[PDB]
Amino acid sequence: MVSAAEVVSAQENQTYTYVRCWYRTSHSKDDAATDWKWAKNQDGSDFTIDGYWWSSVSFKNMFYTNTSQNVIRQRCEETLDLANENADITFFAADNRYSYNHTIWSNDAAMQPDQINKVVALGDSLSDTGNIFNASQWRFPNPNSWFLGHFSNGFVWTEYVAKAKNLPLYNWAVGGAAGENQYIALTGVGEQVSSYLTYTKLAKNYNPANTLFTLEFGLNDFMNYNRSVPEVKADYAEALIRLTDAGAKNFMLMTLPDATKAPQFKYSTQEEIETIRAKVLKMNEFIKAQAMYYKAQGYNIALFDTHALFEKLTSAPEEHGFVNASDPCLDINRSSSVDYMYTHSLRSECAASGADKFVFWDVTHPTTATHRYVAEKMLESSNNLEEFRF
Ligand SMILES: CC/C=C\C/C=C\C/C=C\C/C=C\C/C=C\C/C=C\CCC(=O)O
Repeated sequence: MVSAAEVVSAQENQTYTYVRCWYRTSHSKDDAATDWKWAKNQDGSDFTIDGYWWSSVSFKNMFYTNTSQNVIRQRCEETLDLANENADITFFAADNRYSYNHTIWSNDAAMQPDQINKVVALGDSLSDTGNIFNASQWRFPNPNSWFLGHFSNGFVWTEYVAKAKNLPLYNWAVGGAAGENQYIALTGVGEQVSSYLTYTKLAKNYNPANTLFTLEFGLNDFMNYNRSVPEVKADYAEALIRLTDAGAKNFMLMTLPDATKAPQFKYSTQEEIETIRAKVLKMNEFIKAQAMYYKAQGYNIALFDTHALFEKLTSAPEEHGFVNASDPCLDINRSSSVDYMYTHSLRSECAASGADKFVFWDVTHPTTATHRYVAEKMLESSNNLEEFRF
């Protein structure tokens, strides 16, 4: 994807950069608003990281450093000095106030034990941690009502999984239900796989066998692009073929929840609902066949039935720690992509119960309590990832 000559030239172009530490301003997960501060050292001087920059034709610049994610995290926690359990700290590389949020890749050591040491996420808005946020010039999704480019009031399921295992998370996921395709073109799983393959050729001592891959895709295609079941099946199979041929060995796979149970479908016709629900059911049977196909070949596959979990969550939310599974927490009573540009109050029922008792944050996307509940159910069912080496 990148020539040997291009790789050394980029890696030898050594420099330094600063770290932007982001945090939730409120102690409540009902308030999505965030702010940032520059990372500092305990003596009060600016915290810098050494390394090199690289971007493909896409021009999403990634900073590659030898400094670990744990060290950078610790610097942010110490700089911010918040006694907020909901601070939900995230960090990025940035030369100054004009710079956007660049992901920092912590390069592995040549001496690497045979165990997972990072999570790589592919998919849609159910996994996106901010890939549309820089392109939108930090205006979409509106950072007062959506948590720093996450289509939720906080962390998504991949972030809870990565945190539970104390691993860094590198995100290639990006959705379409919110009109994301008006800000970045190349959002298909195929383009995400190509991007991942391109950026990891610039990483040092990269062993794909030590990556835990998460993949969830198909709802964007069925809901927003009216794609046929065979073409989504073919893309899903192609992503796994491409990844396994590129040394991937560890996967967290999942069935698609019935998206028609989301609040936005209150405004859809029954014919539209029945078409989407039926496509989800055939895709789920193919996802199970694919998980079994790779499992039979000796790959480490964890398959979670999110569909069956979601059916239980919506039929009896009271049994799963929720009061409402039908309505958004935000006071959004239509399905209009322009609503992602504005600040919204919480509807009375959600203001009263708190966002952690609502399944949905907006008309499409689940709350961070739902994301954590899924992440915890995934970790339990796979016995804190029993077939994976940590
Ligand atoms: C594939 C699901 C696996 C993990 C994601 C974690 C939690 C999801 C939990 C419950 C289901 C919630 C909502 C279903 C409704 C809509 C999905 C939303 C967006 C997908 C399409 C897009 O981003 O364009």
